[PDB]
Amino acid sequence: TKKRRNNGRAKKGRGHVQPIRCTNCARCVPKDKAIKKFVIRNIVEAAAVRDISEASVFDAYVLPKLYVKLHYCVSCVIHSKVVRNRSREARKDRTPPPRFR
Amino acid sequence: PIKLARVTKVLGRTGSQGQCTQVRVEFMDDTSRSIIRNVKGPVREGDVLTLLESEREARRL
Amino acid sequence: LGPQVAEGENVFGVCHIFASFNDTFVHVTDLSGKETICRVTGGMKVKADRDESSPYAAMLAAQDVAQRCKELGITALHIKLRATGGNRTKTPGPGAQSALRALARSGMKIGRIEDVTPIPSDSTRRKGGRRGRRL
Amino acid sequence: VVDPFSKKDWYDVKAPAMFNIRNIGKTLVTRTQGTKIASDGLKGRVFEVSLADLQNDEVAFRKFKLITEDVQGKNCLTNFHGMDLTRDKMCSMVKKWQTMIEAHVDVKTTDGYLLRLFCVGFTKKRNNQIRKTSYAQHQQVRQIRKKMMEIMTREVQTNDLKEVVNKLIPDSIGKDIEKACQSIYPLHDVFVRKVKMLKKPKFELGKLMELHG
RNA sequence: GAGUAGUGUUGGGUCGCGAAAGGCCUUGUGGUACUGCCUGAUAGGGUGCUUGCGAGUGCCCCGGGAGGUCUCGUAGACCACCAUG
RNA sequence: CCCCAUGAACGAGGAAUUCCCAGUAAGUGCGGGUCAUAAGCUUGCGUUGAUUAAGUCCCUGCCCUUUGUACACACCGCCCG
RNA sequence: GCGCAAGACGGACCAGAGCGAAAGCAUUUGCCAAGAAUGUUUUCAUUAAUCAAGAACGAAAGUCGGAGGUUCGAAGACGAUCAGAUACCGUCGUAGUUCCGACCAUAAACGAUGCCGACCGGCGAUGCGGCGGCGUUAUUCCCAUGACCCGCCGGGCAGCUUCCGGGAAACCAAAGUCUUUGGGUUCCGGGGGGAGUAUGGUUGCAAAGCUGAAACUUAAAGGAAUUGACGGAAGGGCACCACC
Ligand SMILES: [Mg+2]
Ligand SMILES: [Mg+2]
Ligand SMILES: [Mg+2]
Ligand SMILES: [Mg+2]
Ligand SMILES: [Mg+2]
Ligand SMILES: [Mg+2]
Ligand SMILES: [Mg+2]
Ligand SMILES: [Mg+2]
Ligand SMILES: [Mg+2]
Ligand SMILES: [Mg+2]
Ligand SMILES: [Mg+2]
Ligand SMILES: [Mg+2]
Ligand SMILES: [Mg+2]
Ligand SMILES: [Mg+2]
Ligand SMILES: [Mg+2]
Ligand SMILES: [Mg+2]
Ligand SMILES: [Mg+2]
Ligand SMILES: [Mg+2]
Ligand SMILES: [Mg+2]
Ligand SMILES: [Mg+2]
Ligand SMILES: [Mg+2]
Ligand SMILES: [Mg+2]
Ligand SMILES: [Mg+2]
Ligand SMILES: [Mg+2]
Ligand SMILES: [Mg+2]
Ligand SMILES: [Zn+2]
Repeated sequence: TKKRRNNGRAKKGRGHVQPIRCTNCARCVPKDKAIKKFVIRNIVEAAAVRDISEASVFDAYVLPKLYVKLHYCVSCVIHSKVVRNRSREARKDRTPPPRFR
Repeated sequence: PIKLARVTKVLGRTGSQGQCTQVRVEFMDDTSRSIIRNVKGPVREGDVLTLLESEREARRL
Repeated sequence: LGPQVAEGENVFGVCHIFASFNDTFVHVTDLSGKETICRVTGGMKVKADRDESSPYAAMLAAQDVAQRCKELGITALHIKLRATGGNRTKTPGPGAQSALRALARSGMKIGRIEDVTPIPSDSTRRKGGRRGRRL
Repeated sequence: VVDPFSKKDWYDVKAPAMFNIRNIGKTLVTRTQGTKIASDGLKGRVFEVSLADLQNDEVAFRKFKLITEDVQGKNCLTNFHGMDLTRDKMCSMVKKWQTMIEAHVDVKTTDGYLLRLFCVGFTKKRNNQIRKTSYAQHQQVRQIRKKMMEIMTREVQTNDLKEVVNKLIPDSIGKDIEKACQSIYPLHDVFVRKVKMLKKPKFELGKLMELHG
């Protein structure tokens, strides 16, 4: 029985897609299927913010941020809970979850 | 420095075993600075907390 | 025991903080980088292989090299943070963050923060094998 | 056993006359044992310096590589070597619905320094724009590329290193590309993302002395 | 005077920006708003500070005047054991 | 059961764990059961009477919901050489 | 940290986007030929559709030679884990992975949906060309032109939606126009096994490829969906015989 109409991978009207190695595994996955996640955070985290802010030789020095694109092979995600399974109907919704309050 | 603090609201209870209360802090110096803080034992709104480290912020247990 | 400078002006070293998931280095050099002042590593401060990486190691290592440089007249540290890079992880290990916070506390001065992980334009094949590393 | 650190000696790295602030810092060299000349061991170094630190008014994310050449007796003489963007900013610019454009030239200055200049740009979302994506068609892109290329070539080729560096501090060149390309497509962030060095001419004291003061 | 002089550019154009000297020939507008910085106009394009955030509010120049811990809300929480029945 | 003697272990209890939120825990005696003679047990009864919490799924335990299934004598299932 | 060298690979930008008959195809720049679509009051005048036989190209692995060998890496060697592990995990490492030159013709080569053609609902989007339309911008006026903007047309890649109709149902605007059964055409299936095996023929250098039975054996094998039960799957939830 066909589960998804799009077959899990985003490939449409082209034959084959350049494969990429997973972040976590190293398992090989085509770039279309790969569960992708972008990460923008600050180099230093929550508390050490306030701490380091004092130790500067600069006034109003704004911390640099760290930018990383992750790919997660289908397995690795579900283990990391970046992605979890949902109901037959609620499957169909491709609208990204509400991290915006 | 030693500081004082005021309870504006009670939000939730942080803890593994449900120990800490996660509460919201005004400063009694009439400043408008608002910091979330972890407190142990019973807390109702309006109470005053004494902070030995006053620049610290709240993390989720 | 070092550079001769007034009380206002701060002497700058360049600190490389390398956090893999195996262990951290806190490595302090000149501006050029061609001379190392002091280098302490995670597996050095703590004895067990498990603990090699863990933040606690970062702590110790950092406190120590920072001390040793506070000796030699280096107050301020430019920081170049590093994740293992290349084909493997681009996240810095957990150690780095801690380490950084640590050699703040020792009373060091912090210059610019910069992120250098070697990043490929396009790499050699990664060390697992097609079906991945499974466990 | 024997402390390696008492045979050290402190030296002073002073930048050239191009920027404002002179002393970039201190450098630490083991004294001459006579088998090894310390003035020589010190001779070959690069320094990675934020523009913010050289000249007070500017942006944090442009970095300069500076080479020592001669030593004046606890003075080091630094000539321009390289230039680049801080990785942070470079990543900050690149985003997901816009075309990116890159070009590069190899140019000899009038005095003979050989540089490699890299050029980065982006398609910018128009201000009322409803469509999700600013992409440019291949031929548009190539047009742009060619113009980026043209501009900086003429900018360097005519001038010596002195004026080149002088153009690189504020980034005259970037703003130049951006204005010139508005016709073909609205370029957005446009920079010289990297400056390299290929050949320096045979080293000459006098030339450098003039560069310092 | 003259949208001339000078100055300015992606493709051109009947161009854009925009002086002064000096005279002549007798007044030679009012009402009403605003205004952070950068670029290139009070337009267009970037980019901000006020309380962490979201609202408000203010941020051209001068003089003088006094009144001061601006107001209202507020989650902003993120650091591999194990066969068979 | 009672009188004299005998007067030993025991110095607040290791890894683990049990019961408990207000006349309650706990101390303390008392009744009923068993009983000819018997309560270190049980079942009740008053008396003296608190520390702490009004919260959380970490652990343990079961419940729903989604989900996969070649099982339905239902995983102690089925099944491959 | 500075240089040098070698071979690989083209990140981010990169998308339910493009292009190609399919395999497949992303650094710049020049040269070489193709190609769809669009536009057209050009030309030819039925030259077309599908196709036994026969051909061209055809991932990866594999095979001959040559060159080259960074990384990864079957084989193998150790080190672990385990009752055992000749397996998952780790340190190495041959063939191979790379380029040139010949072979091989198979992949879940998948949209598991032949190709040409007609008709049958909407709705917004997107890529390419075209056509029209205020208004912004490339500074201030004129035309070009480009960028956004509002539509319209023809091809595309898709999507959402719907008692069009189908369908065993999952689902499909085609899998529709089917007992109200006929637009043209090609390949091809006939219970499960035995078996894509035996044999012969044929291709290859070989590994194999194409073509391809029978004796026998067997009441089911299978497809969708439904309640269960279970999961070493994810979420909530409670209980001082769970904790704080
Ligand atoms: Mg299934
Ligand atoms: Mg394919
Ligand atoms: Mg639980
Ligand atoms: Mg059954
Ligand atoms: Mg096609
Ligand atoms: Mg690239
Ligand atoms: Mg044939
Ligand atoms: Mg091949
Ligand atoms: Mg091969
Ligand atoms: Mg060979
Ligand atoms: Mg072994
Ligand atoms: Mg192995
Ligand atoms: Mg290896
Ligand atoms: Mg062939
Ligand atoms: Mg086949
Ligand atoms: Mg098939
Ligand atoms: Mg056919
Ligand atoms: Mg169009
Ligand atoms: Mg038009
Ligand atoms: Mg269309
Ligand atoms: Mg029929
Ligand atoms: Mg049959
Ligand atoms: Mg056959
Ligand atoms: Mg045969
Ligand atoms: Mg089924
Ligand atoms: Zn993975």
